[PDB]
Amino acid sequence: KKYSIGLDIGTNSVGWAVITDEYKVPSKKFKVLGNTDRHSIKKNLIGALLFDSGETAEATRLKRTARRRYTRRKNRICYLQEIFSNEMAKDEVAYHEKYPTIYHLRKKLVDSTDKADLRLIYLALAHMIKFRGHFLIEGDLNPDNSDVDKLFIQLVQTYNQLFEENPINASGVDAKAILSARLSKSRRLENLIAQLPGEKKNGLFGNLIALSLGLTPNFKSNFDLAEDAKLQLSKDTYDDDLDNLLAQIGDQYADLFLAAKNLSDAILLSDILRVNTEITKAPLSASMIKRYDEHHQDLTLLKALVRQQLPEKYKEIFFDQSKNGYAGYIDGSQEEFYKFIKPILEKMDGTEELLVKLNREDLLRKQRTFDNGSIPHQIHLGELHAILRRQEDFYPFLKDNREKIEKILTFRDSLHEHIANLAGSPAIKKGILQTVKVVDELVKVMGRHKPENIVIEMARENQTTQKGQKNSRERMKRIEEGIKELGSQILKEHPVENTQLQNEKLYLYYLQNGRDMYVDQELDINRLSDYDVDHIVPQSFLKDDSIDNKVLTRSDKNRGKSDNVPSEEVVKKMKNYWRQLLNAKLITQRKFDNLTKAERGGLSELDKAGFIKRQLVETRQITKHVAQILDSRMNTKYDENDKLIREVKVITLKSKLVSDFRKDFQFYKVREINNYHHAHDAYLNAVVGTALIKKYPKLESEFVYGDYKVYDVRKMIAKSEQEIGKATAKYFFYSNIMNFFKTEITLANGEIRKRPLIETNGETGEIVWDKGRDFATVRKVLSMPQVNIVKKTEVQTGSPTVAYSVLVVAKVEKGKSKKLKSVKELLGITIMERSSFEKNPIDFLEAKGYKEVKKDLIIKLPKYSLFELENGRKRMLASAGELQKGNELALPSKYVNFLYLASHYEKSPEDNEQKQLFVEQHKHYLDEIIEQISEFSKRVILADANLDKVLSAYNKHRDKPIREQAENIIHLFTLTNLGAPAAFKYFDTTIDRKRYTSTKEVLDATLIHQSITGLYETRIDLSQLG
RNA sequence: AACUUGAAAAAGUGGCACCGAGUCGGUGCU
Repeated sequence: KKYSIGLDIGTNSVGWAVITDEYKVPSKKFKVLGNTDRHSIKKNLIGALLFDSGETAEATRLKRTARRRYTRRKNRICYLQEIFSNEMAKDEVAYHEKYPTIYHLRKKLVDSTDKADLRLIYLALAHMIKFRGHFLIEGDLNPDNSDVDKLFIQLVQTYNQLFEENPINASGVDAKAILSARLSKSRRLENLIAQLPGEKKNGLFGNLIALSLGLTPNFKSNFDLAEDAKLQLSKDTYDDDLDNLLAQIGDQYADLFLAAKNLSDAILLSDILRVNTEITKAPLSASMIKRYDEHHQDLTLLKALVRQQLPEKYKEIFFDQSKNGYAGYIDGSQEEFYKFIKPILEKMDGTEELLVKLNREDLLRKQRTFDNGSIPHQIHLGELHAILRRQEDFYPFLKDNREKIEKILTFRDSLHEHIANLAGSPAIKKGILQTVKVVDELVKVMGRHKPENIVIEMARENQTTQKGQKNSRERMKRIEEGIKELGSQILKEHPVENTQLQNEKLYLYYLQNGRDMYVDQELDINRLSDYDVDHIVPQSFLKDDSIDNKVLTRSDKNRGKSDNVPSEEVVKKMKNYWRQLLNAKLITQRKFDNLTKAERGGLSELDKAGFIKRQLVETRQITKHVAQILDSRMNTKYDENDKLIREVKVITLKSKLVSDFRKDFQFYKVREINNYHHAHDAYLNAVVGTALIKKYPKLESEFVYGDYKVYDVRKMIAKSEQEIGKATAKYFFYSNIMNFFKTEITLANGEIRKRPLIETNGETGEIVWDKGRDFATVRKVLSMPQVNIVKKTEVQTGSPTVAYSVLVVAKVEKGKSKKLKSVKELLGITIMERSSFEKNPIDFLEAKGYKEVKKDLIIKLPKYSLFELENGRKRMLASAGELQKGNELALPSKYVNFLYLASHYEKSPEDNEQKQLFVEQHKHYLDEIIEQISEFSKRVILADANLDKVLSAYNKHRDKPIREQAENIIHLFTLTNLGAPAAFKYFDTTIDRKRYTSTKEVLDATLIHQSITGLYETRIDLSQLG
């Protein structure tokens, strides 16, 4: 029946789940293949994939290759050729002299009505297609996507969204005037950095500006890399250098680097259109002609000049090609030639405009110089359109194939290269491929029936404790800068430490300068518990738990009685204090605006629309790309028109929606317990996406992928909360889009508003949410103990390295008599011998010395091959002599929630104290979890020394506080965790890794070949082979 | 992953409801 899919995509996992119209995950009878007596199994349609990053065949296939670059280039050339040659089917000295560059022919073809040579116009168009530029901007060029001003604004907004703490605010800056100025790149960088007080070029933003200008920044000092990273936009190695950089630093900065690239493109476009003599012209080719004219004029001038003052060294400059001459520059670079010629210009007297052309990097430039491939393809399509309008009457074929050649130029399964030509670490590409084929397997499981909904969310990487100090460093820098700006010795009277600043209450206490933000008397240092946290924009309107929307006060009642932002009574008293905090750079401008919004009318309709945008729209570009890939692969049907019918709808959300859902409705997640959390996140993805999509059908263009009818906010918002709600077609007065799950909504005044127990759409009368039954369903699904976890098996390609272990039965010679005895061994195939192994295994094994090898059961065992043994314990084949743990401890959701609450004990007061009481009441859950993990370890782990040592440690440490107990149980879960054993630390005792050096047991165990979703199983009984 | 057809690019194979839940079990149907 009707169902949907949720996805939680990361660099190491792909979570998936399927929910029906009642938000239940189906269970199905799945066939089991192999040579056992078990021919069926019950499986839950929820699970997750795991895959460790590394070098593999797929990893190499996902790498950018000049080979595919060049082959699709020749393909484009072949299309254009075939066209022009079919048209044809149905001198060099003159060409060189009157066409010194292809750009000359470009411009004269754009601006000439006379008949031109067919081979020459063919060459021009072939150049157009072969060098077409990037597709980073969608649609036709307009000021909206061209102006350097707003594109710089987009870059700074992207940076601010990428941080949202310690941001940079640029409103009075004149980006067009600064960047568009015709000067040197270094001086332009200096001038731009001068206008932003906060940072310099050495910083991330300074280096991004330098890259957008055209310099060669290094990100070593910025991102703490042990290996230097040089990035040049003109270099052809920029793509792979950026890929490696993002692999080292994280994949969330791809949008930042793309925004910098777009700013550079805007700079190039503004400079190239700067010389626009005629509107109906081709600015690119025209400025190229002007550049070549400057080249020729300066060449002739220098030839004449080296003669008057000094005829000598004329050979060294023009003919030698000896060390670094101008002929050397035309023979191979720019900075090298500049360095060579700088002493010449310093020595030569009366130097002039040649110098300004040199240091402005516009002197004697070649045809294909740096910053020429960055031109967008819209310039080329407009140029071709002008060409076709010029030559429309002569050639009927170009009139016939206008749209044909346009679509050939603009058109961009080829999944591997499609994902390779992207912006991300060479692990997210593998993860996206995993996701695509997981969805393929799921839709094949459901009998080629397509889902109604596919929710997409990129799993946020957990803090690796390396970034846990980075944010502390920036917050200490911010607080010291602000406190120095003000002058109150608060840190002198009460010093703090980076770690201590992770407490939200203390951080807000210091951001409010140790003084109450609403009431004019000093706050008590040693009485922080009695204080409360207030949200400037109430959660009933906006879900924002960051520092930007948090303040600290003695009582929430001081904000006033109204449900909007605080009244003007306290504003009049504390305007000076708020202004001082703004000038200290401790409080951001957006925070100040949301503070003073009452004086500007209060919360407005445009603000509510913007809050919907912030809570509902996804900005991360790779998410749009993966949604595009999935939608294109999913919906392939059209109608008589040229519009795509959307039978399957691709749904995109943020990580904050599901996180807040879990926090609000006690579907808590602890990822280290087992690998079920990816699947649970996918399930919540599907549930939330389906519920939102059925509750609000007119918000498609906000988050759903596709070309829908754009909508406005007037039809979305009711005039009054009570007098208009439940009486009109307006969906919501409250901009917190998460409302319809809640049965009770707390307001800013305290009135707890109630909403119907069952949720339905007014327009179609379709019930969407029954708050009791659906909640019980979600709890049951999260408590379901069978979730499919699969670790990807891969062959290693590229102390020898073993490609894969091989399982073989053969004969060996034992003893002096050389009597043949039956033998069963685990043999490892190194990378070097792998090719010969596939070439001739029988001969290869005979050479190694095995006799009477049966070709039938020579079994290929990749890495992490799963083995199941007595009592269902599982082991994975790590190497030819080591094994890894292969089981999952399915802990009930009651202990899962207990572990979450106990671990986050310290991190509304009523629900907080209720949760604290719930934690304190259930002390026996600690011993229950200990018993559960002990029995699971006896069942599957079989490391008696580790079990008894850790049990002794727990018995010694029984009376310690519950928070520490729960955290150390979380650490203890390492013993039962999937994969390779690793040492873990309890309160004081360290339990070393129990390596599975013995590997003879898997020779008689049961091998299981898992599919990517884990639903299709092939279980082979190895003991029967012999 | 595994299985089958192919030199290769590449194509194909895993029934449906209910009651349940310790890594899935049980019942009806086919």
